[PDB]
Amino acid sequence: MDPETVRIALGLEERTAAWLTELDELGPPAEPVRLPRGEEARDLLRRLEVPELDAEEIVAAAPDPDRDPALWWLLERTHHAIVRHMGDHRAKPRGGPPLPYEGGAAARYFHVYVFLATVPAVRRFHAERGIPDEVGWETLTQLGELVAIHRRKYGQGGMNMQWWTTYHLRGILYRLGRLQFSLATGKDGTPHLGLAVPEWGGPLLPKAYDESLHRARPFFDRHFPEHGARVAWGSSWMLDPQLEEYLTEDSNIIQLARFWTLTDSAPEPGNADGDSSILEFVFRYNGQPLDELPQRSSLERAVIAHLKAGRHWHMRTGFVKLP
Amino acid sequence: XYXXXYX
Ligand SMILES: CC(C)(COP(=O)(O)OP(=O)(O)OC[C@H]1O[C@@H](n2cnc3c(N)ncnc32)[C@H](O)[C@@H]1OP(=O)(O)O)[C@@H](O)C(=O)NCCC(=O)NCCS
Ligand SMILES: *[C@@H]1O[C@H](CO)[C@@H](O)[C@H](O)[C@H]1NC(=O)CCCCCCCCC
Ligand SMILES: *[C@@H]1O[C@H](CO)[C@@H](O)[C@H](O)[C@H]1NC(C)=O
Ligand SMILES: *[C@H]1O[C@H](CO)[C@@H](O)[C@H](O)[C@@H]1O
Repeated sequence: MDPETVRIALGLEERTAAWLTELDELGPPAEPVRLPRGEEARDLLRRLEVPELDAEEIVAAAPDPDRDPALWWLLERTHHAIVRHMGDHRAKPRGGPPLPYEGGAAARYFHVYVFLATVPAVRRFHAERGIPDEVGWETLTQLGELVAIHRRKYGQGGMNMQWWTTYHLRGILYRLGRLQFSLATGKDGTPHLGLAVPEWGGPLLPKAYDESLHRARPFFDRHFPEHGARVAWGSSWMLDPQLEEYLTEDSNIIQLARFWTLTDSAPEPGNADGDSSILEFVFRYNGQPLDELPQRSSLERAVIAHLKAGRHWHMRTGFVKLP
Repeated sequence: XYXXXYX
């Protein structure tokens, strides 16, 4: 097949043409793409913490080279486009476009198939680096969280955070307890660890946060000794000192943000950029009326209140030294 | 905002 046939068969927008040309250029992978099927697929899905409802739908819809030629073409090349940057944190996180949902269940779960097809390669990379199996698996289980989030947000099965899963699947991000850490590099090339907070795993308790921070240096110094970070960096709505207006002293976010040193300048108050970030993470916001959103927790009330008052939330950046 | 990165 060719890029233009695939693009048109799948209903992909004309801006995706360059990507599809790039995958055409790259060609199929050396190791042919294999999807697990049946109880093999069910065991892998369950290991990756995908909810039973979605897993079952994922196995039922698994695409086929003959009936789904355009999709299969994209599956192999997208897979290939990921593994060619295995271990490489300097490459951009390009997961490929989401597929129009008129293609059905195989279109909705496309990036789940990419992920399952790529598990053996990253697990090989884990083994080569001496990563413990439990760390490897614990890292990959965010697939389940991201599948569950799609269903919460949109009401049907899917996974549209494929740009993010390129980190897990390139073996550059690891979950080490409550927090994740990725191999990263500043503008001037200086190594650091990117810190991320997955949704699953309960509150960000100071003790769980501090255990994770203690794990980072020894993990990366052992398995990626060439990297050499001393500092974790984060950008997050969680670092917005404006939260202090609304949350109490028992708040885990308020308590923990006090150890962080912000390195960006105070944002312009009219800057409405962090607005969509906080709405995504607190509500998984999808276009709906604001007073229509829940108000169960102090943070849910805070986010709406501040926005109603005509004010804005900002994503702030800062660092903490690795213990 | 609402897209990801990081570039
Ligand atoms: C990160 C997270 C686990 C922290 O939760 P936490 O430890 O409970 O945070 P706090 O202790 O500050 O919570 C303060 C209040 O806000 C509520 N709250 C915290 N996070 C919330 C969220 N995502 N949605 C709704 N309410 C939340 C808490 O229940 C608490 O309510 P209460 O005062 O009414 O009891 C949580 O916000 C979360 O899961 N977020 C999704 C992932 C995320 O945002 N990651 C960072 C991306 S950059
Ligand atoms: C970035 O977005 C992806 C897409 O959903 C998420 O999966 C990640 O969790 C997001 N990153 C974020 O967590 C950065 C948090 C660093 C903040 C450090 C402050 C911690 C103490 C308050
Ligand atoms: C995003 O990439 C930039 C630099 O390329 C880096 O500063 C930041 O830590 C990265 N984020 C993650 C989570 O890797
Ligand atoms: C940030 O800029 C990059 C540059 O390619 C885009 O891919 C992305 O959509 C965002 O605008």
